[PDB]
Amino acid sequence: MTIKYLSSETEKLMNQTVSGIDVCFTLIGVDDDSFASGSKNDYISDTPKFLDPSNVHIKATLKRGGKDYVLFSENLALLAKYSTITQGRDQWEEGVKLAAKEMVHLVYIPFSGNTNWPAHINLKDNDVLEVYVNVVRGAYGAELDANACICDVRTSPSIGVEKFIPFMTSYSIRANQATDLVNLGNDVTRIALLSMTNDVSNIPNAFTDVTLSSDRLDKNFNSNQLILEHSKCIEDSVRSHANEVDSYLIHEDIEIDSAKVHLKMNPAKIRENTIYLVRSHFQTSLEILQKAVAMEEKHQSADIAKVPAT
Amino acid sequence: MTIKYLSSETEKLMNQTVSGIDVCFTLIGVDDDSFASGSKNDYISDTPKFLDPSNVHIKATLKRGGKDYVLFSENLALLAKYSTITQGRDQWEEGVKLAAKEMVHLVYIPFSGNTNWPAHINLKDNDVLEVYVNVVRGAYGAELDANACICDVRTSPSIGVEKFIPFMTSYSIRANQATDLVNLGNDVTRIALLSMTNDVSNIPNAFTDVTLSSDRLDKNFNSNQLILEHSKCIEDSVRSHANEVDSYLIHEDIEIDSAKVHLKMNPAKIRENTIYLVRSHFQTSLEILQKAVAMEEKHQSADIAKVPAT
Amino acid sequence: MTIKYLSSETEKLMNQTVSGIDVCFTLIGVDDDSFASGSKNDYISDTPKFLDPSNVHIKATLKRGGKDYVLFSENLALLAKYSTITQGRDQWEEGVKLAAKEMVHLVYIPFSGNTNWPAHINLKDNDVLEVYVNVVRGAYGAELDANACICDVRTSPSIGVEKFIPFMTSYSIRANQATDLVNLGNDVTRIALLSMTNDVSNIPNAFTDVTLSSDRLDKNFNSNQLILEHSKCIEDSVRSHANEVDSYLIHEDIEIDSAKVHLKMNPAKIRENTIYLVRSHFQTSLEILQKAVAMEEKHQSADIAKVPAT
Amino acid sequence: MTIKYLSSETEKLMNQTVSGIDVCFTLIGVDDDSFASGSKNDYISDTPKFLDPSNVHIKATLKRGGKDYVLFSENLALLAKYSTITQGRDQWEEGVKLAAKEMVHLVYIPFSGNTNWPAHINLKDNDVLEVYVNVVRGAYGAELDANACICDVRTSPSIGVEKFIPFMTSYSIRANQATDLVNLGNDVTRIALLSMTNDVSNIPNAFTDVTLSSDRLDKNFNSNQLILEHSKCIEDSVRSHANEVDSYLIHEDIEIDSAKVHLKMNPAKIRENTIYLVRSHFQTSLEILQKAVAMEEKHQSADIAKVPAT
Repeated sequence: MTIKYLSSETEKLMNQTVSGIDVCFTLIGVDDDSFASGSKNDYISDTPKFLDPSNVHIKATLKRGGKDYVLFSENLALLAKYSTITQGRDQWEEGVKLAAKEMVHLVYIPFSGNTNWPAHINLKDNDVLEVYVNVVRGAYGAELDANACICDVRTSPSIGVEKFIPFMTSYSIRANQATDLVNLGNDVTRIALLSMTNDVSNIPNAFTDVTLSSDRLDKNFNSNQLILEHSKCIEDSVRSHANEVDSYLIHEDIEIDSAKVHLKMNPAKIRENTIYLVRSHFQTSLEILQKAVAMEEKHQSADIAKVPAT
Repeated sequence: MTIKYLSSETEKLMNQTVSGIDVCFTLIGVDDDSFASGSKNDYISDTPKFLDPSNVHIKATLKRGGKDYVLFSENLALLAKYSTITQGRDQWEEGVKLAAKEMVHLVYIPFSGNTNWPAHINLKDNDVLEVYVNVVRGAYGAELDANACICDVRTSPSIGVEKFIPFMTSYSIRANQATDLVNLGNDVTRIALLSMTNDVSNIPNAFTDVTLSSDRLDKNFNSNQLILEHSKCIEDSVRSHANEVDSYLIHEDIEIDSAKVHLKMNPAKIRENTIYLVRSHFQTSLEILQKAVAMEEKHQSADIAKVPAT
Repeated sequence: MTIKYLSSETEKLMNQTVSGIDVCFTLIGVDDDSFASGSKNDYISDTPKFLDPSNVHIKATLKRGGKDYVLFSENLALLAKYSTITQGRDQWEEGVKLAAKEMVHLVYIPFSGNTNWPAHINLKDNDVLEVYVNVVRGAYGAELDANACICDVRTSPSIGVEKFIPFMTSYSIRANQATDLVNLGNDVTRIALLSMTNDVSNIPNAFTDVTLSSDRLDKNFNSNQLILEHSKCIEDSVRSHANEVDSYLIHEDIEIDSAKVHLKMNPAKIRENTIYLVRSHFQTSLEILQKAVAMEEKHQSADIAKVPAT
Repeated sequence: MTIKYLSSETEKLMNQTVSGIDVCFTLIGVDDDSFASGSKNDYISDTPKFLDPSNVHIKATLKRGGKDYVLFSENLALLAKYSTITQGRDQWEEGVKLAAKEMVHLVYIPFSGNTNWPAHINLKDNDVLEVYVNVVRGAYGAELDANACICDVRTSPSIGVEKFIPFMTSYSIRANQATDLVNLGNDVTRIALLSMTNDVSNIPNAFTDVTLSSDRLDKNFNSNQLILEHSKCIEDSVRSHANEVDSYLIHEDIEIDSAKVHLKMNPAKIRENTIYLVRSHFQTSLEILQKAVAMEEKHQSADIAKVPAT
């Protein structure tokens, strides 16, 4: 699809094995000095010279069996940081040149979030997947133009062995909080601590305790131990693939959780710049498990039937 | 009744067919220049000069069959905005002159909240409607004196063909919350989005995506589409009858609902000047349906038997 | 029909389904500076320039089944205020221009008076609805010519499923009464308090208690509670649509009534310049109900018959 | 959805309960001094500054049992006036500001046209609603840009108890016609007389004889009686909620009729800047009634099913 600036458009999917949503951009400069440098993404204000990804609110929803289910609580900057916590930083935050006045920005946003462990939403005769995208004022700023173009859903191969329905949501802690116990959902599977600024040289100065409590695990975190704990999913020699005031916690089916964030001080930012909490839970059911068994048996019988001999 | 400043008062109704609560006022100014302007109601602070209804805490309840049913969760400003989103706006926002130092303020708060479609609480020999009104510190201010008088509950005709018991409550979304998947009640029938602020001219600036998901309907709401939807219930040519950041969603028997409200940012106010989500649900039962059918048969047998000829 | 000044005219209607009476005017001024301002309709005295509708005596009567029934106790100003207590005030009280000398006036006077809930007089082979209208001395005053043209009775669709015979009458309280218990008829259904003067700016100064009692309901009215109770019919933010010393009490078939009007003081005006209690009752019976049910079944049988397929 | 300039887009709905079509707009001014003044809608020419909504075509069609049913004869200015003869007029004719260069325009167009009493098109396993919208040359003009947007069709609650498929059509009387007999359809239920100009101070001058002849009624209309007649659906004190050269006739199941419009002279405008006769008839059948009765018994059975106790 393509959406104008100051515009909204839906999207419907009837029979697909859908996983992951592309977001492409296409920025058009006014003069050559508007792209003499790289298009560093503004978030708040005070350098509104380029893209501002906060002002797109992608909602996904599933109509399934006469009911509704909600995905993607509507912030493209949150989905950009959460997808590119182990990706990005060249093809999204600083973009790819193509011409003298053309530069793009690209993210793959999977439904589970994890690039190496995806979900695959199946579809049938009466269910439908609906993707609703808004573009509002202040999405491109000064040096960009109102002839930008965006992109749409990507599909996936028939890995529709789907167990579940991957939910994804935020918490958005306030300005000068000192301690906040953030109770989270049932089956949470992944927890991430995202920040969208680096006001000074790359020193965190934000966290001083993090307590993840469950039935399956306790994990207590010093600020230095967070800097280590972000560096388990990256096997590059560099410790981070995003802005170095963040942290990250991948798991496998936590059954209950409370994430206590024990902040430092006023360098926890103000005016919604500050650190957001993003969790990616799911729901599942017996009939989806039975359709998973039926789909695996149909593909298995097809593969056994389609091999002759020799 | 009349209730003094810094005082309590309760109320019991034993045999009525009751619908709605009057709230009157009587402001006695210290000097004429206190009424040189109108008596426009302050809400937060910084001009404690006229009536503030954020301090009056009406709590109603129904003692019925030895159980209890709590009504009207305690804010006169909440009930005044929710009732008079389509009514009022002059005899509550401004006042009605009576003398140089006398001006009143008047609202009718029906139990369903809809003045065009009310409910009618029937009573019997044992059940009792217990209404309770407080007036607490800091509700009149600097220009006014401590000799005001407020009012009481109004009745209704024998339209006690009643099907249900209408409850009414709020949610009061957070300070700088950007997204909230608000779960709502079972059978909700009326949903309103209230707001009590204008920092700038009459531009919404707060709502940017509203999703009303239910069993019998799904409606997605763009920020312009809210301004349309509020203009359906008012057949006047003006687009609103309240402070113009509100919106209003009247319905009929929603089976279950998740209303996902997605705000923009920090222009959603903090410190209780923020957006209030108000719903008016109900309970019902088979024996209350039997009382409705039997009462209609009593009235219809009366109107047949009481008409002679010519 | 049309009636000259200092004249009279009768009217008969034999086979219609009739609901209400139109009254129009056509004022032709003497000079343009007479209508330099709008024709503010004078009532009392002392500025006898423009139209005075106090001097038109519309009497309706229903010759039905060999019997007579008297309707509309003869004041066009009373029927204008009582009908257009929520209507009018621009096409009646202020007029609509057509030329430099031509300005018209308009009211619609339904039989029940409630424009959204009317009554529809049916007719048969022998009965006849008669309308007798006088126009007497002093109907136009100084700045108007003697050549106005008025209107006649309107009709209605066959929604003559008629349940009753709607009557309407007035009281005309005395000069400086302080307390008047006005006992009323059997089945009254609508009560209003009109007033035809405003001595000062819009301050009521006329009412300190109104007591209404029945078998069916029971209401007590403080001076402020009258201003609230008037505002349950008008969805506009402004509290009233007339001289702002009025009030209005609409119901559903009050079974018996006494209305104790308890006035403030001497500003209850003298010499018919005063507060008029106006009610709109009816009389019904069994054979009228039998005509109603048989008419509903014939219309329903026709509507079922005339819808073939597809 | 959105539709670009010189563009066209359809829309298919398969299983809903659909009623009413939103139309939103978004106007982007070149400089701030364009929207320094209000975006008043042009109609013909010679100041094509803002939105000219006589060019947008909206056609609705209903595929049902392999057949076709055509709705909405392709004119936005027709549907805007016929919707906003008692609604709108501020969020459509005057616009609502969102920014210094951004103003919107809103109408709700229900399928009956009466916002207070709509029909509700149901849908099942084979039928489909197809809304086809065109936007053509010369719709925005001088003081705007080529980057505007629209909105989509709204849904409805399950009031799909539908008795009838509503049709809607216009007549478009000539440039200097003065006498016309317009034979209407079978069952018409709503008749309106629109006018889309104001040449001088808003003296009506347009109609002088409207003769409505039907089965259930036979009404005549002088030009004064029309200005009365439009003031029966409004209960504001102002006599009209449109541009005051119109008139209006809402009804209930006129069995067959012909309306005879008799214009005066020269003030019957030319170039189709003139009076349009618009009616909103319907077609229905026995099997649609059978699905209506079966649907009402379904929802009644569910409402008695889910009422537990107490």
